[PDB]
Amino acid sequence: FFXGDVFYGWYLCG
Amino acid sequence: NAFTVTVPKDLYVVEYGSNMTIECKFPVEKQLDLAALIVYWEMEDKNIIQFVHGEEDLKVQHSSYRQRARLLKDQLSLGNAALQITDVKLQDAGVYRCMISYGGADYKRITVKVNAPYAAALEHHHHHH
Repeated sequence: FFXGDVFYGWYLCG
Repeated sequence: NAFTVTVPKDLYVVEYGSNMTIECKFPVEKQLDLAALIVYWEMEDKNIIQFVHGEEDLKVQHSSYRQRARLLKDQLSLGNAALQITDVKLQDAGVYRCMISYGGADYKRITVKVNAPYAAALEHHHHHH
């Protein structure tokens, strides 16, 4: 998942 | 009240080979502001569907979901992020996260369990103490 700081800390992809 | 994503339930039991729709709800007061809405569904480390600026980014979707996973877009104006996955497999069992930004941001977890085809017939095959 590659969108700057969006959802940072909540996802595993990447 | 702070921005909160809700789930109608946190556990789905689904049959192998069926289609499943899992849902996360978010607050929409009147008309949906599509510029503002970001939705991401993930399981394990796999991108199931990301949605931004009113569109799905299918070039980032994990290949296992090609032609299988989508949002029911017309539900978004009702405040419902509804992920449909067609032709469910055993490896679709696990923990899913729905992440939503719409002004505020929040996420929830949903577990999926997949019944194989003979699960019901074999439920009473052999109980133990």
